[PDB]
Amino acid sequence: LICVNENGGCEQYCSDHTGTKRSCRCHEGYSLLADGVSCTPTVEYPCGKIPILEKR
Amino acid sequence: IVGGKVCPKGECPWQVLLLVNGAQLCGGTLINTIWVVSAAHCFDKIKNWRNLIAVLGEHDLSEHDGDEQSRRVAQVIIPSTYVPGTTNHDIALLRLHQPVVLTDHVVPLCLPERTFSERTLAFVRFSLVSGWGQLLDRGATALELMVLNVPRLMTQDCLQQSRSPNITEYMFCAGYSDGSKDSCKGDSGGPHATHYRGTWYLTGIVSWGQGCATVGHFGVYTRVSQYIEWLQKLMRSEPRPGVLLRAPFP
Ligand SMILES: Nc1ccc2c(N)nccc2c1
Ligand SMILES: [Ca+2]
Ligand SMILES: [Cl-]
Ligand SMILES: [Cl-]
Ligand SMILES: [Cl-]
Repeated sequence: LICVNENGGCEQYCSDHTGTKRSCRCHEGYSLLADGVSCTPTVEYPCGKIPILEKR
Repeated sequence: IVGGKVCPKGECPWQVLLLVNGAQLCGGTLINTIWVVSAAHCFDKIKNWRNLIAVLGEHDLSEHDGDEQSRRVAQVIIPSTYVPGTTNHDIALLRLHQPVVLTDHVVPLCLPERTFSERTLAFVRFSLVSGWGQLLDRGATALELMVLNVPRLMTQDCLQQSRSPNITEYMFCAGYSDGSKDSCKGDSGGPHATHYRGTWYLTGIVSWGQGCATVGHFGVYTRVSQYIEWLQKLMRSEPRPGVLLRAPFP
Protein backbone atom coordinates (compact mmCIF):
# COMPACT_ATOMS: atom_id res chain seq x y z
CA LEU A 1 0.00 0.00 0.00
CA ILE A 2 1.08 3.63 -0.48
CA CYS A 3 0.44 6.55 1.84
CA VAL A 4 -0.69 8.86 -1.00
CA ASN A 5 -3.89 6.88 -1.77
CA GLU A 6 -6.58 6.40 0.92
CA ASN A 7 -3.90 7.30 3.53
CA GLY A 8 -2.35 3.84 3.18
CA GLY A 9 -5.39 2.62 5.11
CA CYS A 10 -4.02 4.44 8.18
CA GLU A 11 -6.29 6.26 10.63
CA GLN A 12 -3.55 8.84 11.25
CA TYR A 13 0.04 8.97 9.97
CA CYS A 14 1.63 6.87 7.24
CA SER A 15 5.22 6.05 6.26
CA ASP A 16 6.21 4.34 2.99
CA HIS A 17 9.10 1.88 3.15
CA THR A 18 11.47 0.32 0.62
CA GLY A 19 9.33 -2.46 -0.86
CA THR A 20 5.58 -2.98 -0.65
CA LYS A 21 6.02 -1.93 3.00
CA ARG A 22 3.97 0.67 4.82
CA SER A 23 3.89 1.71 8.47
CA CYS A 24 1.01 3.48 10.08
CA ARG A 25 1.65 5.58 13.15
CA CYS A 26 -0.33 7.50 15.77
CA HIS A 27 0.07 10.89 17.40
CA GLU A 28 1.35 11.20 20.95
CA GLY A 29 -1.46 10.17 23.38
CA TYR A 30 -2.54 7.33 21.09
CA SER A 31 -1.39 3.80 20.35
CA LEU A 32 -1.60 1.77 17.18
CA LEU A 33 -3.82 -1.32 17.39
CA ALA A 34 -2.89 -4.82 16.16
CA ASP A 35 -4.78 -4.21 12.88
CA GLY A 36 -1.80 -1.94 12.17
CA VAL A 37 -3.95 1.01 11.09
CA SER A 38 -6.18 2.18 13.96
CA CYS A 39 -5.22 4.54 16.76
CA THR A 40 -6.67 4.41 20.26
CA PRO A 41 -6.34 7.07 23.03
CA THR A 42 -3.84 6.26 25.76
CA VAL A 43 -4.60 9.39 27.83
CA GLU A 44 -7.68 11.08 29.17
CA TYR A 45 -7.43 14.13 26.93
CA PRO A 46 -5.91 13.18 23.56
CA CYS A 47 -5.52 15.89 20.91
CA GLY A 48 -8.24 16.51 18.38
CA LYS A 49 -11.00 14.83 20.38
CA ILE A 50 -13.92 16.58 22.05
CA PRO A 51 -14.68 15.15 25.50
CA ILE A 52 -18.31 16.31 25.82
CA LEU A 53 -19.08 14.54 22.55
CA GLU A 54 -16.88 11.50 23.26
CA LYS A 55 -18.92 11.14 26.44
CA ARG A 56 -21.98 12.04 24.28
CA ILE B 1 -17.29 35.02 12.37
CA VAL B 2 -20.03 35.96 9.85
CA GLY B 3 -22.98 33.67 9.14
CA GLY B 4 -22.00 30.88 11.57
CA LYS B 5 -23.41 29.69 14.92
CA VAL B 6 -22.45 29.62 18.58
CA CYS B 7 -19.90 26.85 19.23
CA PRO B 8 -21.57 24.95 21.98
CA LYS B 9 -19.50 25.35 25.19
CA GLY B 10 -16.76 22.69 25.29
CA GLU B 11 -16.99 21.81 21.58
CA CYS B 12 -14.19 24.17 20.45
CA PRO B 13 -11.88 23.30 23.30
CA TRP B 14 -8.61 24.15 21.52
CA GLN B 15 -9.72 27.75 20.82
CA VAL B 16 -7.53 30.40 22.45
CA LEU B 17 -8.37 34.07 23.15
CA LEU B 18 -5.36 36.38 23.10
CA LEU B 19 -5.65 39.60 25.13
CA VAL B 20 -3.44 42.67 25.41
CA ASN B 21 -4.03 44.66 28.62
CA GLY B 22 -7.40 42.82 28.95
CA ALA B 23 -8.54 43.88 25.47
CA GLN B 24 -9.35 41.36 22.77
CA LEU B 25 -6.42 40.94 20.35
CA CYS B 26 -6.80 37.73 18.35
CA GLY B 27 -7.52 34.06 18.45
CA GLY B 28 -5.24 31.05 18.58
CA THR B 29 -5.05 27.27 18.70
CA LEU B 30 -3.72 25.14 21.52
CA ILE B 31 -1.60 22.26 20.14
CA ASN B 32 -0.21 20.98 23.42
CA THR B 33 -0.21 22.17 27.02
CA ILE B 34 2.35 25.02 26.64
CA TRP B 35 2.05 25.87 22.90
CA VAL B 36 -0.43 27.98 20.95
CA VAL B 37 -0.43 28.68 17.24
CA SER B 38 -1.67 32.10 16.08
CA ALA B 39 -1.08 34.68 13.28
CA ALA B 40 2.10 36.75 13.05
CA HIS B 41 0.15 39.90 12.08
CA CYS B 42 -1.57 39.85 15.49
CA PHE B 43 1.64 41.20 16.95
CA ASP B 44 2.54 43.92 14.43
CA LYS B 45 1.65 46.71 16.89
CA ILE B 46 2.48 45.27 20.28
CA LYS B 47 4.00 47.91 22.52
CA ASN B 48 4.31 46.10 25.89
CA TRP B 49 5.14 42.46 25.05
CA ARG B 50 4.88 41.57 28.76
CA ASN B 51 1.10 42.11 28.98
CA LEU B 52 0.02 39.35 26.52
CA ILE B 53 -2.47 36.81 27.95
CA ALA B 54 -3.81 33.56 26.45
CA VAL B 55 -7.12 32.30 27.81
CA LEU B 56 -8.20 28.65 27.37
CA GLY B 57 -11.67 27.25 28.18
CA GLU B 58 -13.29 30.53 27.20
CA HIS B 59 -16.76 30.64 25.77
CA ASP B 60 -18.94 33.54 26.94
CA LEU B 61 -16.90 36.71 27.43
CA SER B 62 -19.60 38.39 29.60
CA GLU B 63 -19.09 35.91 32.43
CA HIS B 64 -16.73 33.79 34.44
CA ASP B 65 -17.76 30.16 34.88
CA GLY B 66 -14.51 28.77 36.32
CA ASP B 67 -13.49 26.69 33.27
CA GLU B 68 -11.27 29.49 31.91
CA GLN B 69 -7.51 29.28 32.33
CA SER B 70 -5.27 32.29 31.66
CA ARG B 71 -1.53 32.28 31.11
CA ARG B 72 1.13 34.80 30.34
CA VAL B 73 2.64 34.46 26.93
CA ALA B 74 6.36 33.95 27.52
CA GLN B 75 7.50 33.85 23.88
CA VAL B 76 6.15 34.87 20.48
CA ILE B 77 8.02 33.12 17.69
CA ILE B 78 7.66 34.43 14.15
CA PRO B 79 9.32 33.15 10.97
CA SER B 80 12.16 35.26 9.56
CA THR B 81 10.27 35.51 6.25
CA TYR B 82 7.31 37.38 7.76
CA VAL B 83 7.25 41.11 6.99
CA PRO B 84 4.97 43.18 9.24
CA GLY B 85 2.05 44.82 7.44
CA THR B 86 2.10 42.13 4.76
CA THR B 87 0.21 38.82 4.49
CA ASN B 88 2.70 36.05 3.69
CA HIS B 89 4.08 33.65 6.34
CA ASP B 90 1.28 34.70 8.73
CA ILE B 91 2.06 32.35 11.61
CA ALA B 92 3.28 32.76 15.18
CA LEU B 93 4.11 30.17 17.80
CA LEU B 94 3.48 31.17 21.40
CA ARG B 95 4.98 29.60 24.51
CA LEU B 96 2.89 29.96 27.67
CA HIS B 97 4.68 30.80 30.89
CA GLN B 98 3.00 27.82 32.58
CA PRO B 99 1.15 24.82 31.10
CA VAL B 100 -2.61 24.79 30.94
CA VAL B 101 -4.33 21.87 32.62
CA LEU B 102 -6.23 19.69 30.19
CA THR B 103 -9.94 19.32 31.04
CA ASP B 104 -13.21 18.73 29.23
CA HIS B 105 -13.04 22.42 28.23
CA VAL B 106 -9.35 22.65 27.42
CA VAL B 107 -7.90 20.21 24.90
CA PRO B 108 -5.23 20.71 22.22
CA LEU B 109 -5.84 20.33 18.51
CA CYS B 110 -3.48 17.83 16.80
CA LEU B 111 -0.70 19.35 14.72
CA PRO B 112 -0.55 16.76 11.92
CA GLU B 113 2.46 15.39 10.14
CA ARG B 114 3.23 17.34 6.96
CA THR B 115 2.75 14.38 4.57
CA PHE B 116 -0.62 13.44 6.13
CA SER B 117 -1.63 17.09 5.99
CA GLU B 118 -0.65 17.49 2.35
CA ARG B 119 -1.83 14.13 1.05
CA THR B 120 -5.03 13.56 3.02
CA LEU B 121 -6.22 16.60 5.05
CA ALA B 122 -5.79 19.08 2.17
CA PHE B 123 -8.54 17.21 0.26
CA VAL B 124 -11.07 17.11 3.10
CA ARG B 125 -13.48 19.71 1.69
CA PHE B 126 -14.99 21.28 4.83
CA SER B 127 -13.26 22.53 7.93
CA LEU B 128 -14.33 24.63 10.91
CA VAL B 129 -13.17 28.16 11.60
CA SER B 130 -13.82 29.86 14.87
CA GLY B 131 -13.48 33.01 16.97
CA TRP B 132 -14.95 35.93 18.89
CA GLY B 133 -14.54 38.26 15.92
CA GLN B 134 -17.01 40.53 14.17
CA LEU B 135 -20.41 38.94 13.46
CA LEU B 136 -20.87 41.35 10.51
CA ASP B 137 -18.61 43.46 8.36
CA ARG B 138 -18.37 46.79 10.24
CA GLY B 139 -20.23 45.05 13.08
CA ALA B 140 -19.79 44.35 16.79
CA THR B 141 -17.73 41.32 17.84
CA ALA B 142 -19.17 38.18 19.37
CA LEU B 143 -19.65 37.66 23.09
CA GLU B 144 -20.05 33.93 22.55
CA LEU B 145 -17.45 31.90 20.69
CA MET B 146 -18.65 31.33 17.12
CA VAL B 147 -17.91 28.58 14.62
CA LEU B 148 -18.42 28.20 10.87
CA ASN B 149 -17.98 25.30 8.41
CA VAL B 150 -16.13 26.41 5.28
CA PRO B 151 -15.03 24.66 2.11
CA ARG B 152 -11.47 24.82 0.83
CA LEU B 153 -10.50 25.75 -2.70
CA MET B 154 -7.46 24.81 -4.71
CA THR B 155 -5.58 28.04 -5.32
CA GLN B 156 -6.16 28.04 -9.13
CA ASP B 157 -9.90 27.84 -8.54
CA CYS B 158 -9.70 30.52 -5.86
CA LEU B 159 -8.02 32.94 -8.24
CA GLN B 160 -10.42 31.97 -11.08
CA GLN B 161 -13.49 32.48 -8.84
CA SER B 162 -12.31 35.69 -7.11
CA ARG B 163 -14.06 38.71 -8.66
CA SER B 164 -5.36 41.90 -4.01
CA PRO B 165 -2.22 40.27 -2.64
CA ASN B 166 -1.21 36.96 -4.21
CA ILE B 167 -2.39 33.69 -2.79
CA THR B 168 1.02 32.17 -2.12
CA GLU B 169 1.93 28.53 -1.52
CA TYR B 170 1.91 29.49 2.17
CA MET B 171 -1.82 30.23 2.04
CA PHE B 172 -5.14 28.81 0.98
CA CYS B 173 -8.66 30.07 0.34
CA ALA B 174 -11.69 28.74 2.10
CA GLY B 175 -15.33 29.83 2.24
CA TYR B 176 -17.94 31.44 0.02
CA SER B 177 -18.00 34.23 -2.56
CA ASP B 178 -21.70 35.18 -2.08
CA GLY B 179 -21.09 37.33 1.05
CA SER B 180 -22.96 35.01 3.42
CA LYS B 181 -20.17 33.39 5.41
CA ASP B 182 -16.60 34.28 6.44
CA SER B 183 -14.14 34.66 9.21
CA CYS B 184 -13.50 38.33 9.95
CA LYS B 185 -11.38 40.87 11.80
CA GLY B 186 -11.21 39.67 15.39
CA ASP B 187 -10.94 36.01 14.31
CA SER B 188 -7.32 36.39 13.14
CA GLY B 189 -4.99 33.72 14.52
CA GLY B 190 -7.81 31.31 15.20
CA PRO B 191 -8.05 27.67 14.08
CA HIS B 192 -9.04 26.27 10.80
CA ALA B 193 -9.67 22.74 12.01
CA THR B 194 -10.07 19.61 9.82
CA HIS B 195 -11.77 16.36 10.76
CA TYR B 196 -10.44 13.00 9.59
CA ARG B 197 -11.50 9.61 10.87
CA GLY B 198 -12.81 10.85 14.20
CA THR B 199 -9.97 13.25 15.04
CA TRP B 200 -9.44 16.98 14.43
CA TYR B 201 -6.25 18.58 13.06
CA LEU B 202 -4.82 22.08 12.52
CA THR B 203 -4.78 22.86 8.81
CA GLY B 204 -5.07 26.66 8.78
CA ILE B 205 -4.83 29.93 10.65
CA VAL B 206 -7.38 32.75 10.17
CA SER B 207 -5.22 35.22 8.26
CA TRP B 208 -6.67 37.78 5.86
CA GLY B 209 -9.20 38.78 3.17
CA GLN B 210 -10.91 41.74 1.48
CA GLY B 211 -13.24 43.22 4.16
CA CYS B 212 -15.43 40.48 5.75
CA ALA B 213 -17.91 38.40 3.81
CA THR B 214 -17.17 40.59 0.73
CA VAL B 215 -19.04 39.40 -2.35
CA GLY B 216 -16.68 37.85 -4.91
CA HIS B 217 -14.06 37.07 -2.26
CA PHE B 218 -12.88 34.16 -0.13
CA GLY B 219 -11.24 34.02 3.27
CA VAL B 220 -7.52 33.36 3.19
CA TYR B 221 -5.77 31.08 5.68
CA THR B 222 -2.12 30.32 6.42
CA ARG B 223 -1.24 26.87 5.06
CA VAL B 224 0.02 25.22 8.22
CA SER B 225 1.40 22.14 6.44
CA GLN B 226 4.33 24.35 5.24
CA TYR B 227 5.29 24.98 8.88
CA ILE B 228 5.13 21.56 10.61
CA GLU B 229 8.89 21.05 10.80
CA TRP B 230 9.58 24.69 11.65
CA LEU B 231 7.07 24.41 14.54
CA GLN B 232 8.30 21.04 15.79
CA LYS B 233 11.87 22.22 15.92
CA LEU B 234 10.93 25.34 17.87
CA MET B 235 8.90 23.23 20.32
CA ARG B 236 12.06 21.19 21.14
CA SER B 237 14.10 24.38 21.69
CA GLU B 238 14.99 26.06 24.99
CA PRO B 239 13.32 29.40 25.84
CA ARG B 240 15.33 32.55 25.07
CA PRO B 241 15.22 35.85 26.99
CA GLY B 242 12.81 38.44 25.56
CA VAL B 243 9.26 37.73 24.35
CA LEU B 244 9.62 38.25 20.61
CA LEU B 245 11.80 35.77 18.77
CA ARG B 246 12.34 35.83 15.02
CA ALA B 247 13.42 32.34 13.87
CA PRO B 248 14.79 31.28 10.43
CA PHE B 249 12.28 29.92 8.02
CA PRO B 250 12.65 27.31 6.61
N1 LIG C 1 -8.24 40.45 9.35
C1 LIG C 1 -8.97 39.52 8.60
C2 LIG C 1 -8.71 38.15 8.79
C3 LIG C 1 -9.40 37.22 8.07
C4 LIG C 1 -10.36 37.64 7.17
C5 LIG C 1 -11.09 36.70 6.42
N2 LIG C 1 -10.86 35.34 6.58
N3 LIG C 1 -12.02 37.12 5.57
C6 LIG C 1 -12.26 38.42 5.35
C7 LIG C 1 -11.59 39.39 6.03
C8 LIG C 1 -10.62 39.01 6.98
C9 LIG C 1 -9.92 39.96 7.70
CA1 LIG D 1 -16.40 32.94 30.31
CL1 LIG E 1 -7.28 6.47 28.93
CL1 LIG F 1 18.18 24.97 21.63
CL1 LIG G 1 10.77 41.82 26.27
